[PDB]
Amino acid sequence: GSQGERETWGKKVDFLLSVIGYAVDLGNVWRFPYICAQNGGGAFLLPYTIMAIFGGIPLFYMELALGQYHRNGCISIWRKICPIFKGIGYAICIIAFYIASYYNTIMAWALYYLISSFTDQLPWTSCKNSWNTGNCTNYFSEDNITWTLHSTSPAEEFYTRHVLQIHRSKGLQDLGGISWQLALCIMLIFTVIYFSIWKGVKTSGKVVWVTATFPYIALSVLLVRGATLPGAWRGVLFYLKPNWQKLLETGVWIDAAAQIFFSLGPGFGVLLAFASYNKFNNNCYQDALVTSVVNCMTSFVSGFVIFTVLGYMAEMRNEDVSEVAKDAGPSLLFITYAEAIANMPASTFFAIIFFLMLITLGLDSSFAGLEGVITAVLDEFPHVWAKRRERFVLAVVITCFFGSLVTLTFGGAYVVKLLEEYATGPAVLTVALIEAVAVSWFYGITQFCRDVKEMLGFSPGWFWRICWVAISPLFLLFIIASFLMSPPQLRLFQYNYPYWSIILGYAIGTSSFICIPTYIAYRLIITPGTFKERIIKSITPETP
Amino acid sequence: DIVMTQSHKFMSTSVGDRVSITCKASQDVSTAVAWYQQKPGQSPKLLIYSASYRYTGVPDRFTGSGSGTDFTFTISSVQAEDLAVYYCQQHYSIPRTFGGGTKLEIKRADAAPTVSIFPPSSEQLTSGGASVVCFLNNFYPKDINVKWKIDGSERQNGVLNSWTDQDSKDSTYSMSSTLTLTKDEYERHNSYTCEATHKTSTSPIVKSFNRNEC
Amino acid sequence: EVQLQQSGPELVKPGASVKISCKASGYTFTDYYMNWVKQSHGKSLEWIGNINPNNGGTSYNQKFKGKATLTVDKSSTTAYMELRSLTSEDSAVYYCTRSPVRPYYFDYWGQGTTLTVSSAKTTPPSVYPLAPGCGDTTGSSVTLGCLVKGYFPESVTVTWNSGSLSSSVHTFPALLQSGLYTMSSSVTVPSSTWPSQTVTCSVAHPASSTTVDKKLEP
Ligand SMILES: CC(C)CCC[C@@H](C)[C@H]1CC[C@H]2[C@@H]3CC=C4C[C@@H](O)CC[C@]4(C)[C@H]3CC[C@]12C
Ligand SMILES: CN[C@H]1CC[C@@H](c2ccc(Cl)c(Cl)c2)c2ccccc21
Ligand SMILES: *[C@@H]1O[C@H](CO)[C@@H](O)[C@H](O)[C@H]1NC(C)=O
Ligand SMILES: *[C@@H]1O[C@H](CO)[C@@H](O)[C@H](O)[C@H]1NC(C)=O
Ligand SMILES: [Cl-]
Ligand code: NA
Ligand code: NA
Repeated sequence: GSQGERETWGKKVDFLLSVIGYAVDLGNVWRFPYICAQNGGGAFLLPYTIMAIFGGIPLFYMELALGQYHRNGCISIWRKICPIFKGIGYAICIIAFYIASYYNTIMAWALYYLISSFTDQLPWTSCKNSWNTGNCTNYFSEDNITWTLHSTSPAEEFYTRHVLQIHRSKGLQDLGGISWQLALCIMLIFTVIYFSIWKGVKTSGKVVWVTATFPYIALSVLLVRGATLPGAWRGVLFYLKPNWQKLLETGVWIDAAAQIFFSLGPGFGVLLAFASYNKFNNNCYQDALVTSVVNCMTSFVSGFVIFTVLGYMAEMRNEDVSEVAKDAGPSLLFITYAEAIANMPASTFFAIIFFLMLITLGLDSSFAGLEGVITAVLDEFPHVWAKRRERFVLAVVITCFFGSLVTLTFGGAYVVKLLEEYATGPAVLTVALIEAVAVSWFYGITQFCRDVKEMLGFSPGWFWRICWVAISPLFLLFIIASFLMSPPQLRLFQYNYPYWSIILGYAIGTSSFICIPTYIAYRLIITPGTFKERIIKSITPETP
Repeated sequence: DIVMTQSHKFMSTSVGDRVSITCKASQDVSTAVAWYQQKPGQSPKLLIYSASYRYTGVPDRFTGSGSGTDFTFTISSVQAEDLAVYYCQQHYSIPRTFGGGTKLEIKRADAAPTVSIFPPSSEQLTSGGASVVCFLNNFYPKDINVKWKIDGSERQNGVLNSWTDQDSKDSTYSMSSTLTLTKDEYERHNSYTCEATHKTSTSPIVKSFNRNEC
Repeated sequence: EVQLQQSGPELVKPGASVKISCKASGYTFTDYYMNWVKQSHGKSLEWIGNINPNNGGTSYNQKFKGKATLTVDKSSTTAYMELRSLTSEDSAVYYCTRSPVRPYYFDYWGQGTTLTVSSAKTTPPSVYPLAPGCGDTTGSSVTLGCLVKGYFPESVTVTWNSGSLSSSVHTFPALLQSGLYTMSSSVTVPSSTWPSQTVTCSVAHPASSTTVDKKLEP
């Protein structure tokens, strides 16, 4: 009665592009070209696929299958599998809030850059502005110029002193106050995601049509543009030059594993929610396969889109694209690439489509990012929730805005690094390992192959059973152990993070998954009788 | 890394001729080549940067050309003070490497080597040694034979020939032939004689002196 | 103007360490990268590494990783380079040179530092005058000279009358034998100033800090 069965998706292509749109984001565009260039060049293509075939694809497919089979949220699905691990469904929620605290602000920057890209003369071309210093030296000026340790470029000046305004803060210690411009930008973004989420999967399935197809068009325009630029072969050479001695280093394998894990994004509850709304007899294998393989291919061509332009930039300057692509962060897009676009014909066009591309790269992923949590909460508190969806979605968008006010400060970029590298990563990897173990070693892999055999009509191959049993948990275990054994020393804009930053990162990191052990203790302490009977009634799913 | 290869380790030219030094790089460089000049006994001095551009305080006679991997440093009017070792260096990729170096030697007309023999001084006889010295000044080219004669017999032991670098004023080499001997042997012979064979004349220049208080 | 003054020559025993200074003047010291180039005897230039004076931002070469350590002092605008585990290959002339960030050229260099890594004892030079004989024919010009025998290392300076005049002085490169160097110098002066006036050759040895002056007597 009343609700009973849940709703279903409006078309196969909508869900196929929704998952693709969530999988593809900023990092696919710029993190993969950098990590591919600095870790063996073209030879990075070899371990990147292995970590996919053995690690990424099995988690992606197993998550999309569990989601499309059980049709439950990230929280209520554990009550029907392993109640003690229900805290997982909560942990991810908290995790999402941290991601949403910064991932949108980044887009805000692009948005503030987009609304600043409608002028006939781009603001970051000249030095006669209200934010430039006396060190600002630009081009279209007297030739012979020689760069100095204190000299700066109008683009670097525009990012540093105008939009980001990071010169007004001394670090994590002093970062206040808040920039109202980026607050309004992130409000507009939280509004464009509000009207794209508030109705449920209908609008995020109609809006995804645009958010997921535009980046390929923009990447195509930038691609055929950058291929025509003189001296673009240098960036391609630096992008594909095989350096097989890097493969001897045990670091590049960990870099590839981590990169393909985030980029694929299993273990976050997004694929669970997206798979939940679908036909029971609908095929899941082909969907997961195609989407992931596209997500990789798209990264691969994005590499060219970036390195052709950076090759042209190295030609205009003096070569060694590694020198011009030293900084691995937002500065590679907001300063370097932007300065390269400004010196091209129809600069307004390629700027509008570039920043618009960035925003459209971000939107689909935060759409999903919220979609998983919303689905989880609505499925965990039914009839206490779902009274309206707009109320909860609004409470989340607003919560993310107040959670992003720390990032909208002048030293907000500092917090972005802190949140992006020390907090979300190791916790998502941790909960992904816990989930992979619970589904593989608690619920039983044989019964899982039986559920896929019921849904798809055939039992999964031995390659996948042997992947879920041993290969995938060791795949996540390797990354977690590698990170925990040596957290990277953070540095951003000639500013090294204090030594206690990692403690703050761990505090944010630890505060996310306090619920899984405290919930195991909660259910283990609430259910009467012996601990063996409590863990037996707590590990085995509900019989009816 | 980058290997800047200068094939010609030595190049000969004359005062007023057009001389060009080549520099071969490993990979493509675009226009990131600098040319430095190091005079014998001085620190390197930057002359060219970014293939063709000249640095401040550099004469107009030094030029630069090339775009890719092979680059050329050209001197139009070679002067006597242009005698130095020239180095090329890439300035794009880390690390910055240099070339082998091309010592530009100046070719001119022949010059007669002024030979001057010198008897061991009294301060050295006081210390207990005696070295007859034979100087060869202002000649060209470098190839020149030096023969020693204690008392008519060709002396060969204890002779050290020291060739200096070319001159930066008149481009003339100079060398020193040293005959180091003991005091006891010096006071048992009287007239020493050193002769030099050069290409300016067929007859070797012969210098002689007497030990009996000159 | 822009001057980079390095330290003097250094004679050090193998296995020890040596630090070379680099006092900069004539430009904004916090504006340019400070570099160190190694030049071996008869070899080419060899970039060791640079350092950012604002924070000491060093950037070494893979070939010198763990071999050289670059430091900088902003209070006196002076750079330093320390070399440990010294061997025979390290006995060379080291320069410190200024350089911008882009284009990365070496606009101004230091005078250099002659480093000798050997266990040979610092031997004082024996200065013996090389005066023309009293039986020679005094023509339009007489050729004088002084002799330096037995010293280590290659750190010697032979001047003539406080550098006046020296428009015809020929200095011959030192020759190493049995662990000791030996060199000579000459000077062609006209016959209207000798032996009337005073012509005295000065021989300085910075390694042993011994300056012996000898006057020429026919
Ligand atoms: C979210 C909560 C639970 C985390 C709290 C953990 C505490 C112990 C961590 C988090 C942030 C950390 C602080 C971050 C800022 C500073 C300022 C610095 O000048 C001294 C270290 C100090 C004072 C750190 C001490 C340890 C610290 C206070
Ligand atoms: C999950 N793969 C992408 C998707 C978008 C983005 C992301 C992931 C999860 C969430 Cl909940 C959100 Cl809002 C956004 C992200 C962040 C860090 C690393 C990878 C990724
Ligand atoms: C240029 O930058 C330096 C530090 O990078 C600063 O000290 C200096 O004041 C700046 N110049 C001007 C004119 O502001
Ligand atoms: C280029 O810049 C320098 C300033 O360091 C200047 O002195 C020089 O004259 C300029 N021009 C050339 C051709 O080097
Ligand atoms: Cl990827
Ligand atoms: Na991705
Ligand atoms: Na996206």
